[PDB]
Amino acid sequence: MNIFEMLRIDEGLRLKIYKDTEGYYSIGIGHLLTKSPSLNAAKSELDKAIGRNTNGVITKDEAEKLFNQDVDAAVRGILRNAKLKPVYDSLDAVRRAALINMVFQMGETGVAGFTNSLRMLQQKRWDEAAVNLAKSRWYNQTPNRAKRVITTFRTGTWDAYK
Ligand SMILES: [Cl-]
Ligand SMILES: [Cl-]
Repeated sequence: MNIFEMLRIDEGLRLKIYKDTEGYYSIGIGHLLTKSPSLNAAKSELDKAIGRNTNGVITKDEAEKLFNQDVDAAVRGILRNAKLKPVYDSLDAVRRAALINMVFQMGETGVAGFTNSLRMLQQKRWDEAAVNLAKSRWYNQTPNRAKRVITTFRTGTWDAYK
């Protein structure tokens, strides 16, 4: 298992524009296009990102390409973020993938916000962090996904994805 396979299970893959869990326009493997409620605003963003008139549909390749860009961006954002980096640096490889999954889903800013959980993680207080992470809108809205990620932080194994 690795980050790519992990996110691929969490996000799925769709080749046509779709509404995500929050009702926003997305495509491929969890690639947000736009938060605007306009399908045309979506299509526009889509063509701009692929560099062709897609008309709302992309290939498997195109999707994987956006995915690769998106994972790269998450990692680099973590590395760039004063609050996140130190947490990342402190973790093991499995747990680093769980942090990346969160940043991919919610954004760097959204995650940097989990102050208390972040601190618990840096301290390696696993069971505490897990409890704290569960008290969040994130867990209430996407509970199955959140449980997978939390179990991952809890254990340092990939069992939730097995
Ligand atoms: Cl892009
Ligand atoms: Cl879920």
